[PDB]
Formats: sequence, structure tokens, C-alpha cells
Amino acid sequence: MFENITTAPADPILGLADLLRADERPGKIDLGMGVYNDETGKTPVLTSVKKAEQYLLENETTKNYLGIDGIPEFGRCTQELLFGKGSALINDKRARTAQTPGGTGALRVAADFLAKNTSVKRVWVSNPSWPNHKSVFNSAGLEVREYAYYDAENHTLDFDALINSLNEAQAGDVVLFHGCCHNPTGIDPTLEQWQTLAQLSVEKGWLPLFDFAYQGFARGLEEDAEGLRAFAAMHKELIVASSYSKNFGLYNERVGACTLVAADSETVDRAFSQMKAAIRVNYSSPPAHGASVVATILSNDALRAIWEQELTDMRQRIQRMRQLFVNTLQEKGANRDFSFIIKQNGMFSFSGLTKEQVLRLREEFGVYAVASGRVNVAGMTPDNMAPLCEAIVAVL
Amino acid sequence: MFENITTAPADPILGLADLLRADERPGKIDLGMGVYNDETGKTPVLTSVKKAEQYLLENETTKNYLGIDGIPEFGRCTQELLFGKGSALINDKRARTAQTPGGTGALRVAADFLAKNTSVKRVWVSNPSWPNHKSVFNSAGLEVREYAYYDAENHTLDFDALINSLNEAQAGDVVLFHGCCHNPTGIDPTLEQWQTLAQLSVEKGWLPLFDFAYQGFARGLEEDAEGLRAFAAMHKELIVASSYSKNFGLYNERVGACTLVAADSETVDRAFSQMKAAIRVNYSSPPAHGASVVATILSNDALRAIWEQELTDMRQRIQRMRQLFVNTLQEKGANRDFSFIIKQNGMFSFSGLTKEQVLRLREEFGVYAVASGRVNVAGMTPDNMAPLCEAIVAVL
Ligand SMILES: *Cc1c(COP(=O)(O)O)cnc(C)c1O
Ligand SMILES: *Cc1c(COP(=O)(O)O)cnc(C)c1O
Repeated sequence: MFENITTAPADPILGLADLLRADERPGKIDLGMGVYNDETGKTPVLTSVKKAEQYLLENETTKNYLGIDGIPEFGRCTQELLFGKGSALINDKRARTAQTPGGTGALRVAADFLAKNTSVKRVWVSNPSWPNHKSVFNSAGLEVREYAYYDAENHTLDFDALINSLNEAQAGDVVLFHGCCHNPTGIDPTLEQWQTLAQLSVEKGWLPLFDFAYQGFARGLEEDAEGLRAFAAMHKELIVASSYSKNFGLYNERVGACTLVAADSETVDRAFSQMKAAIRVNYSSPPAHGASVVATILSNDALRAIWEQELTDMRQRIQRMRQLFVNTLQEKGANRDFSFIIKQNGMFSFSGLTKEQVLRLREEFGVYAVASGRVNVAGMTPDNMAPLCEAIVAVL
Repeated sequence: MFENITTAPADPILGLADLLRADERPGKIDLGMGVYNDETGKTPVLTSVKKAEQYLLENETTKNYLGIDGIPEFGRCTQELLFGKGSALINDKRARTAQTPGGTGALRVAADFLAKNTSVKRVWVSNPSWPNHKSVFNSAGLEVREYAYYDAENHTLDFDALINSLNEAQAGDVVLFHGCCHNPTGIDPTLEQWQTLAQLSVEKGWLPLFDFAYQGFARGLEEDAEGLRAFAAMHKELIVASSYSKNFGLYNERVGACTLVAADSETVDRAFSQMKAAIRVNYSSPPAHGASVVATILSNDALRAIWEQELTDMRQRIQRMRQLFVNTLQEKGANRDFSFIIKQNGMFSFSGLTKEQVLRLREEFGVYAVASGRVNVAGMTPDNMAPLCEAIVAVL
């Protein structure tokens, strides 16, 4: 049965991990997968998280199955984080949230739900975008189209090409938007552009689907949700796939959420029943530990205060490396100006390096980045900055 | 977009949970979902598990993503549990294991993998079987056929109808087998019958797929794997979807595994690469906490000793309730003989009650069981046995 199966192509992001643990050459620098590192180059467990785990160990009395949609409190805290404490969406009970296994899990559940319960056939994604986006929607049987987004020449958001590109999007098509910290460009729309998009969306009849995996890494928790809230104010329906992997440093516990919004509570309830059916035939019910930690933290004023500060520390350290990176490149005799990197938010940065330059950095210097030229600034430390910049200068 | 979505039908098993927490009538008795309860009617965290969680809290230094296939040690301990310490399958490196989110997750991953990488089009399942089996395979686009299994009249395994029924299975079809503790009948094939099936399987060219969610609940860890090992000895290829939800009482942490076996290491490696591709487009990587606990326990002689005993205690308490159940029914003036229930293993028992009798038990007595007449013996306690049996006698 398995004789003729072909070897699957390596994942553009996850595949780097395999190359790393196969490279003896010490001094390696990992700027691939989007994981936060502190000044030491380690990815520690947040203190707020350890304290929540301590709490769960002392108070958990059973591991009995959670409902298909997960921990209710988790869903509530998630909705408040997304739409705001006194949001009308919450008061009118127009939103239902299912706890899922990571942000990827949320996107997959949204995909399956749409494919077998709606007339949706096309999903529009930005060019460029997280590579797994196309793969997930295609796996559900949905076709993916791309819309212009990044201006490679000016290293900015080409809003005119975006709008014009989307005119090709028909009513009933899904349009995916990154909530903030666009992966891989790091370029997000301004508040006015979001408002223009929200308006256009309603008029063209698109179904907005937000991928929110970096809330808190651009400017702040509330500020980072302004774009989504602009859409939520004019739309009757939308879908939000969120992730807590990065802002809680809970990567391997797979904590995410898929939020569904409809015109009213009776409609979202009916729709949600079909979303739960899609979960039952996938993994049945979500993993408790990770989500339990997030709910415990967000619902406790003491722990939430600590967590919010740790999040602020992470954002500020990336902003510092982003600065040290640009200065060191210049200081090390960089060819061109990389000041544009200062205007990008999040862990990433589209460096502008070609595939060959990325390959050479890996082959000759032990510097690992994604073939697209995407680099994880969060993987930069005051200690590896020098050799990293020297390697980059050598390939320019 | 969501205006015309229809309400999904309630899950035959999970739906009971909703009815329970909507029923004021105190004294309710839950014999539905397959969850273990102790003499108190509670589902506690195993002591071995709490100790492992204590260990993880003190020693975990990062929550960084696990590989797509999960924790390597977990995979190793799983293979040893399934095939045996000195198994040839392990020595020849013919098996690859992916850590998944529960046993359901393992079945879904196996389904997706088969649908897009093989010529498989049909999956044969026993009549009756866990209801979610048909739903999971159908969701992957595979058709499901049923083969005779249970003799409703004699309350035994009709081996002749099974064999004859399977002659309709073509080479290249998948045939699903419950490793032990058949859900819902509790009737498993004898070792000689397994051997006859293994032989027939090889000859007809079927691809065996074992659902192993109750290892340790029939006779013991090793004894419960005799059937699978009989197949593993004659087959070049097979798939095993296992679950640790029940034997570790880790239901809500979603810990399972999907093991793939091929003729040789180069073939299983190629095949496995495609299985990982299927995981990447679903939930990306598995939840660490649950599996970490299982690996910590199984790899530590001290903790494994405690866990094995707790497992033995669970099996023995169900065997006692199975006895007290039959005796009390007789003692309470039961109509017919339920001695056949003593010959069934696992948490369940196909009681023989009709759908109406099950509905009446729920409506008039607050006793909840699955419409098929399946009852969770593990939910019976010395305290609820009397009222439970009185209710059953009243509907006979
Ligand atoms: C990290 C990320 C996700 C989801 O990741 P999970 O690890 O599954 O939580 C989704 N979209 C983008 C753009 C991401 O960066
Ligand atoms: C419990 C069970 C499963 C899988 O359950 P998970 O909770 O997803 O681990 C699969 N098959 C049968 C027959 C089961 O009883």
C-alpha cells in the first residue's frame, strides 16, 4: 500500500529546524521559526505562566473531557481581548468561541466549517503571507487567490495595488487579513486604511477572516485590535482565528481560538453547532492545560499584571534589536540602507535578501533564515549581532 | 453567509452531557460517556500523573514548539507498549509514531493521510462500533462499510458472519479492528480468532487499522496487545491509532498516537513524511503537557510502578461493578438473565435495552445511557447501584 508514496517537500519554515540539528558547525544563528528569545538566546517559560501552572497543580481535581468548544472562561476572556470589554458583539451575544489546538488549529477548523457549510469557494490571501495559509485552505478543498500587498521596491504597503487587486474579489469570497504584525513583512495598515477596508468589505460583500497570532507585539493589546474592531463595528459576520502561542510563550501547548460572529445570537448558535460538528470529526475536544493557563492568568488581576509586563518586555526587546540591527549593519559597512526595517513591527522583517543570499548565509556562515528573506529579529541578541551582521555584509 | 446554515444533529454520546447539565432532577445517574469513576463517582487525577506534573513544573525550561511528530521518547515508549520490548518491528526500525491530540486525532490524521496518499477508498468497521468512526472517515472523503460482528440474540461474537461478511472486502480496502474492549459490545476475539483474522487479512490483502483506546482494561497491558502483535507478526504494513485518555485518566489533555508500519525503514520514512504534511495543515504540532506526562511516567521505573497499579485498580473496580450489577438486577427482580454482561470486558456493556427503554430511563428515572443501550459500567458505584437497578427493572 505504501510502496509508491512520494517524499513530501520540506516545510519552508519547519524544515529549517531539521537542518539546524544536523549542522555541527557551532556558532549557528537561528533566525527562522517565529519564536521569541531573550537576551540569552533562550525561550523561557513566562513567570506568570509558571505561577498559573503551580495553581493548576494544586487545584485541578479531574482531567475529565472539556466540552467540544473548550473552557468557557477561556472563550469569554478571548472575546474581551479581541473586541473590548464593553463590546456590543458580546452584550448582544453575537459571538461564539471554540478553544482550538493553536492558531493553526483555528484556521483549519474555520476552513472545514466553511467548506462544508457555506457556498464559499475562494479565499484571498496577501502576497506575501505565512506559507501555511495556502496549504491549510487548499487542504479543506478551497481555492486560494492572492492580492497585492507589499511594495518590494519601496518596502511599504502598496495600498492602491491592494484595493485594485481586491476588486477581483466577488461577494461571498473570503478575504484573510493579518490582525497586526503582518507575517512576513511586518507592515500593517494604518487605522484609516483599516477603516477604508472595512467599508469596502461591507460594500463588496466579502466575509472577513482575521488571523490574529501577534496581538500585543506591535503597539499594545488594545491598539493592536483597532483594525479588527473597525471591521467588527460594520460587519454582521466574520471569523477570527487567534493564537496564544507567542504572546504567552505557550507554543507547544497549542492554545488558540476560533471565534465566529453572526448577525444575532440565534444565527451564530446554529452556525456554531456545525463548527462543533467539524471539531468532533477532527480531534473531538481541545487540550486543557494550555488554555487553562491562559484563562487563569487573564481572569486574575495579579497574574494578568505580571503577564502584561512580561509581554511589554518582549515587545521592547525586539524593538531594541531592530534598532541595534540597523545600526550595526551600517557600522559594519553595509551596502545599502536598511532603515526601513525600523518601520516594521512584530518579530519579523522582510530583509530583501535573495534566495541565493539566504542559501549562502546558511551554507557559509551558519545563519538560518527563511528562503523568502524573512528574518526573526526576536532571535537576535547583543551577543550574535556582530557575527550576524558581518555575515550579511559578506553576501551583499 | 450564515443565514441558511442548518442546526447540526446532537452527538449520540457527547449530546448526553448537555442533557445532564440541563436536568435539575437530583440523583441523576450518568452511564453515558466512557469515563472512569471511582467508588465516589468522581474522576480524579491519577497520583502517578500528579507526581509527573510536579516533576514537569520544576524541570521544564521552555514551551518552544515540539516537532510535528511530537516528543520522541513518547513515540518510543508508545511503540514498546504496542509491539513489545524486543519487537522486530522496532529493531528493524519499520515503525514511525506521531504524537497526536487524542485517539480521535490519531484516527483523523490516519484518515487524511490515506485519502490523499493512497488508493484506499473504503474502510470496513464493525457493526456496531463507536459512532464517531463512520463520521471521521466520511469527513476525510472515505466510504464506510460495515461487517457483521455482534450476535444480538446470543450476546456473543458471531465469528462466522464476520468472516463471511468480510469476504466482500477487496484487496486494498482498510479494515478497522478494536484492539481490545470492543466499544460498545465489550466482546473481543479470542487469541485463536485474532490469528485466523491475521492470516485471512494477509491473504485478502487488507490494510489493518487498529483503534487501541483501552489497552490495560481487559486483562492487562501485554495481554491486551496479543491481537495486534499477532497481526504485526505477519503484516508488512499497518496503522495503529492509540489513546492514553482512559488508561492514564488524561481525557482532556488529548494524548494519543498514530503509528505507521511499513515493510522497511526507507518506506516508512517516506510514508511518514506525508503523514507529517497532513498534520502541518491541521494543527501543526501536538500539545506537550499530556504526552510529557505519559513519557515521564513510562520512562521512570518508580512512577511506572505506581501507574500500573492504579490502572490495575481501575480494571478491578469495573470488574466488581460488573458483578454487583448482575447480582443486584437478579436480587431486584430482573425479568431476564444478564449473566452475559459478566463475559464482556472494558467500561461498557451492550445491555440489550431498546431505544424506548433508554429514553424512558432518562425521562422518568434520570438514568442516562446511550440510545444504543450501551451503558458505562465504570460509572456505577455501590451507592447508585440500587436505584439504577430498580429503574432498569421498572422498564423491562
Ligand atoms: C504563529 C502563526 C499562526 C498560528 O500558530 P500556532 O503556533 O498554530 O498558534 C498563524 N498565523 C500566523 C501569521 C502566525 O504567525
Ligand atoms: C475513547 C475512544 C477513542 C479516542 O478517544 P480520545 O478521547 O480522542 O482519545 C477512539 N476509539 C474508541 C473505540 C474509543 O473508545
